[PDB]
Amino acid sequence: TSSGSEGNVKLCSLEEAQRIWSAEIYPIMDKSSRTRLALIICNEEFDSIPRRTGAEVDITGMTMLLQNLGYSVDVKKNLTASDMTTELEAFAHRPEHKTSDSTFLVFMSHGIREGICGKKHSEQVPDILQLNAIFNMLNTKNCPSLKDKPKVIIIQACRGDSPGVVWFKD
Amino acid sequence: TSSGSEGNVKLCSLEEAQRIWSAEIYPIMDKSSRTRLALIICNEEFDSIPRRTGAEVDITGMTMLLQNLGYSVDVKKNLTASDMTTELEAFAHRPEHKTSDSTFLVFMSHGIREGICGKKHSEQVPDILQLNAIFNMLNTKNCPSLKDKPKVIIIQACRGDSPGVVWFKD
Amino acid sequence: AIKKAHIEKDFIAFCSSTPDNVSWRHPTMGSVFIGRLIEHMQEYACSCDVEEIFRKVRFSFEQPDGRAQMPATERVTLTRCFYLFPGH
Amino acid sequence: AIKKAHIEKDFIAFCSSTPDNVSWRHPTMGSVFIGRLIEHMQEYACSCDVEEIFRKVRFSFEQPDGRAQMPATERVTLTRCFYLFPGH
Repeated sequence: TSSGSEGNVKLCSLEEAQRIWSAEIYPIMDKSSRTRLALIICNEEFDSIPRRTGAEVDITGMTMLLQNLGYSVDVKKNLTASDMTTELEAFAHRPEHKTSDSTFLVFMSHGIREGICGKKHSEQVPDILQLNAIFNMLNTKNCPSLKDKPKVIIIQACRGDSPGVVWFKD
Repeated sequence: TSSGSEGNVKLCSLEEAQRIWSAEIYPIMDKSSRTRLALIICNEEFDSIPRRTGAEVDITGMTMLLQNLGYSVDVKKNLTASDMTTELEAFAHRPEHKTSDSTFLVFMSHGIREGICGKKHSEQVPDILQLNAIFNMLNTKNCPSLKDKPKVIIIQACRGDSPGVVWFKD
Repeated sequence: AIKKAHIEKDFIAFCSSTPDNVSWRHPTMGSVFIGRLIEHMQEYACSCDVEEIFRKVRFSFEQPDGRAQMPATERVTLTRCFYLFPGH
Repeated sequence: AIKKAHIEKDFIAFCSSTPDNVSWRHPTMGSVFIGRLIEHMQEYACSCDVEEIFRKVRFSFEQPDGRAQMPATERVTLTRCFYLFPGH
């Protein structure tokens, strides 16, 4: 049934979990006590770049999915690269990570080759967050609470202007 | 026995191959007709950077391993970034890729954050090959013969000056 | 007592396209990569680790249309398999 | 007739360390990453796909010493599992 907390996510049965459980799997904390956190940053309204219509569908979908997977989801919208940095730094400082076993970070915006566009981005005055900065803010040095724990980063954005295709004949 | 063509590589038996064989596996060409190619570029002697002592051990090890796995191995030594580019371009044009199912590319040199050092590299006059260039030269546009075929890139090099560690207490 | 730990470990990034290339978003249906990811997570979280799920997502994009993209995993330092074990 | 194909697909890169960080080479024994890779390829090529083998290599580096490094897979667009099937 989809009426449960896991919604439309297919459940892993007790017998299938034991079939998987190897010494090469990340440990899962007790469901009763764990405090899983996830962060979604989605830029829809921009100063100079066209409106990202349909972004609300992405927000709804990802928020519900991560909740289904057991994560408490923070949603932050329409941020500059500076604001995204401040938000990432605050997320890294969250006390819940200490009693968590993993995290998800979701970024959704316009993008270029260099990285992810902030709300104020233009070709004249770039407002970009690099993927490198995301890793740095979440690593063992800057986020010791997530040491040894899977950190999953999801990015929806262009990485350039090319259609990504080439022709071939049969 | 290690006297065979596969040397010290543990063999996959016929029964274990059938247990693996799913529609999510890369196809393997007939052993009798296929012409697998691999390229090793190893920079040991440099103009301004210290000698990479022990690089011959790496060359021997990787060459024998790739041969064990069925690849005919080209070994090129002490090249500038320009020479590496020319060598990559020539490798992409090899007719054997058409009758191959995969390829391995191995790069071994001094390295910085930006990429892999050529033989003439110095801090004043950089001689660097970027990982981005390696991908571009081997993609579907520049190497159509390797379309739909696994391209494995192995890089031994520093990616900066940091020890890569942080302290924590119990 | 103090002990050394790797500064960067247990990361996986998954991008909507390859470098230089566009990613697509439907005005009413949402981002293609996002929608595809949710569907695969809903179906395969029970049986597959995250790396395998992401591979499956990549496979679903294989046959290119007028609006093509190939998602890519980046800077991966996962040392173990990450299973979500949904329901547990 | 002509058909579209993804410009970049079926790639996997495996680097000796993480960005910003050093990789180690023994003067007589050779590069640590290279040696470790060969050992894992020799042992696991028969039973594991390349992505899994690379994961195992990463795990073997987990406990840091005086000369630490964490290998990382990069820019991965493998859409299928790549098994070497050694001997075939």
